[PDB]
Amino acid sequence: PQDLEFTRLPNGLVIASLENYAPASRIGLFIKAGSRYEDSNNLGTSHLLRLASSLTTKGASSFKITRGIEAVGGKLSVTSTRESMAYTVECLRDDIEILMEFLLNVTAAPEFRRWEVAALQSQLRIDKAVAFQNPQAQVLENLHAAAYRNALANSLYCPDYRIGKVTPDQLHYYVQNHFTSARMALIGLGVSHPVLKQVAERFLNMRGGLGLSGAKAKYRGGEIRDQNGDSLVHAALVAESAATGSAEANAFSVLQHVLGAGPHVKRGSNATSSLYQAVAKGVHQPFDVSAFNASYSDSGLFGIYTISQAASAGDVIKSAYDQVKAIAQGNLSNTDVQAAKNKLKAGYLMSVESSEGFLDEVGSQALVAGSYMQPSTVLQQIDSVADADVINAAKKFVSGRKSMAASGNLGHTPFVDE
Amino acid sequence: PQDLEFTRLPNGLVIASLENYAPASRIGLFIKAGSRYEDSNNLGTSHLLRLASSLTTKGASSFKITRGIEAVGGKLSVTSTRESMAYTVECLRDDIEILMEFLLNVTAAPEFRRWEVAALQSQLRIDKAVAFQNPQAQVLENLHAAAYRNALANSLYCPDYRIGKVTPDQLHYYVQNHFTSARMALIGLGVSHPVLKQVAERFLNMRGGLGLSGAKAKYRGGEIRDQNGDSLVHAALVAESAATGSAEANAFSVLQHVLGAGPHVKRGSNATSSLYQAVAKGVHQPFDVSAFNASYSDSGLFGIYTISQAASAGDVIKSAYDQVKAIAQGNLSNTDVQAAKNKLKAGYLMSVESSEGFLDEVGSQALVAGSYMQPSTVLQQIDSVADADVINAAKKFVSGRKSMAASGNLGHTPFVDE
Amino acid sequence: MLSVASRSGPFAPVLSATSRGVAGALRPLVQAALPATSESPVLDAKRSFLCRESLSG
Amino acid sequence: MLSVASRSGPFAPVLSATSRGVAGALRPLVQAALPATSESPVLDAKRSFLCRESLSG
Repeated sequence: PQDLEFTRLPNGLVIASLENYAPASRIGLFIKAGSRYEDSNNLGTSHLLRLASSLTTKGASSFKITRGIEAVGGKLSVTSTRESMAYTVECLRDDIEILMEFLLNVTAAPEFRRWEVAALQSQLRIDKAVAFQNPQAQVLENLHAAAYRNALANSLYCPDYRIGKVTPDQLHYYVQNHFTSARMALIGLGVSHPVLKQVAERFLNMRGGLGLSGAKAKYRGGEIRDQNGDSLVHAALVAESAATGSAEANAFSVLQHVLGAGPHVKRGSNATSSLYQAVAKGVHQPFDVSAFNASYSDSGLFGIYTISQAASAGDVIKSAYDQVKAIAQGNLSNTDVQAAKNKLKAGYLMSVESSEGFLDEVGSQALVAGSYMQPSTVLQQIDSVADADVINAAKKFVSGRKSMAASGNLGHTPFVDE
Repeated sequence: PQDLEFTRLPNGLVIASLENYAPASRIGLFIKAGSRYEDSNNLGTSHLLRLASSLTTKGASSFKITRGIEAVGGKLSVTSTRESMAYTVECLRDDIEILMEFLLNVTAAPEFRRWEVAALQSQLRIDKAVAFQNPQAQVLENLHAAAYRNALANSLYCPDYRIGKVTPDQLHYYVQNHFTSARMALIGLGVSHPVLKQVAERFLNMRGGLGLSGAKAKYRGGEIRDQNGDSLVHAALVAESAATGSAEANAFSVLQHVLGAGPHVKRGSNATSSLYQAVAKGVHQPFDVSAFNASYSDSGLFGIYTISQAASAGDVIKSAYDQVKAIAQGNLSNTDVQAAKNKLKAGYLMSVESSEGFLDEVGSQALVAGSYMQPSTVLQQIDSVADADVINAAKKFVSGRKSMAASGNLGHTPFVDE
Repeated sequence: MLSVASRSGPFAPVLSATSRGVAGALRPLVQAALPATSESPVLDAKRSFLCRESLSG
Repeated sequence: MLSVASRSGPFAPVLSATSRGVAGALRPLVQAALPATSESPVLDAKRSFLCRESLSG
């Protein structure tokens, strides 16, 4: 019960708590930081800030943080995206006030000593090579650089020339300008509401307002090709869509589930995916197709994603793109819009089910909109999407300027103008 | 005297010799091979073929080639471009018939043994890193990849994923298909004409005919950006122009010397360069500008090249591009076209002056046109360029679709659409 | 208001104190290996898959 | 008919037997180090400094 208590402090801080009666607690701090707020003189500072959560602070050494958290069996983790950073602490219910003091030292009073920051530079090379063993990681960083000119073009991982050169003064400047109280949300899941507030006036003493004024993201319709020795071709093709929290964004979410956004049956043949059935009419080799969707605070991208063999890559991309054209000129049954609404509603209620998914869902609502909405208000917005709104979103894709990124053996892959 | 003897054999081979009475001789073999004839399954084969000139052949081991050439004080070298390969031998006049047998073994009977080709793979990494210490090497390979879709987008150096994987069967296939008699020119500089002919029927026994049918190059108007830690920004901006050996190609050569193509005085302020004077009106930092020209058998590129500091890179490129627009709408004095013809004529006679420059000039004429022309016929073609033909070449640049490549700190560099 | 992870497809990396580095939501997306021949290649450096996050006690 | 090197600007690399690897015709073009400092290579894979212009005889 007790759905959520929600409070805005007089300088911007958002505090929200729910009292379960579960044996474990989870506390998260969500900040408007991330790789979209760095310019071309400090690329990769947000990647090193993510790796530095257990260094010496003003209230605890690096030995006390590692030993004190492990003594009670707790955890500490950092999650980032292009627009957000999240610091999360979890333990058993009797120990949570010990781990709250550690979390406020990592975010509100860091020191960045020279000899500790210099020993951490080699971790940047290890973390990037582990992530790039998945071929989707590099395709999706190249796709954002092809689609934008600034802000959302910046990668999540540090560039190679820059490893070894992130200085302690660059770290001090990033935290001082982006980690302020009007950009922060403190979210608790197994604690009380007055105890989080008294925690909040121990970093209400400083970092008092908004930060700096990142720039708007300008769209660029570009192409990035990457010939290598991988055995399969990955490719993505997008256009500009719609920002988070608008009526057109809900129509693009419905259109994603009309075309197909991942399977439901283990080893099933994807019988209700429109994109998958159209490609499989003429292609009898292994492949995979999906619709892609990515929504941000001021822009969005929508398109398709293929994985194929090298000699079949042009056949797969043309068949998939020809299916979206059929929808944009009116061919859209009414029983297909209804089955897409069921997959979108059921996927939203299954993603808020665990404590990690629920804490993430509440924290992103407090940064972007500054409020909390129940899942019955969300489910009404999905049912108010009309069939003409879905056809209008498929016409914005077909007529819009495209961006592309591909990798593998690209000798049979089409160029974005062909 | 004795200007040149010129002969076509009945299967395509071109033989040309001049009898000086100089103490040293030079003999070159020129072939229509090079990086434009490889597809996406064998990239980097031409780079490894260039490095393999002293491996074991059917008539001499790798020990005999190195020891036999060094015993008389001779040389052996290979020069390549995107469209041509050239094998050159030089020694004193009494020793030249010893080094001719070595040169016909390197090109007409190579063996590619496994253990020798495997030890050579690490040389590809050394040769590429030495060449890329010059920042113009990587900018000019990225510019060709941005400008073409294929044929003329392949680099001179092997790609990084491909080092270690060029197989002996790929080398045997390249030589068998591209090193044939109707694509070859044998040029001698201190020898007689009947002695080169008897050398020629020693490899007239095999490898007859044209080879294979590379594809036409297809123009792509693209962009490649490369953020790194270099201290200066390099940038190039081109459009499609004209093929080698046409009347519009001579007009683009005159236009290059109108704008400026390198200095004549050591530490001079470039008083007769149009591009250099226009940039220096408002920019008071160190820089360098030049006009760029590159002509090939079926296409060409023409444009500008700047080197500047990072905060001034957009100011320099706009000032330089605004000067070409002034020429394209008629502002072109008659005493400027005449001073450009003098620099073009004098530079052509100074480049054919030494034995290395003269042998190169004759060998490229025999591959492309199949004839030899005296420098008085060349000097007439330059004087027949009219002033209206120069203005027409500057209008083809201004209205044509652009390609771009840049490197450095690119935070103030414009995009190709701005 | 709805998250990056709510509509599927933009990336997220995570870092720990006692657990392993992870990437993305729908990256190992299914019916890719289920039509056959997607071998997963071996490392010179990486993380452990279980992430330890799932053991019954 | 006129060469790559005759109009200035497309690239050429050279390999030798007893001499050093070279690149291009006009690449490092003059009135570039006339101003500022174009400080030159800090070498890590050292190829030569003067290109075999000695042993004139």
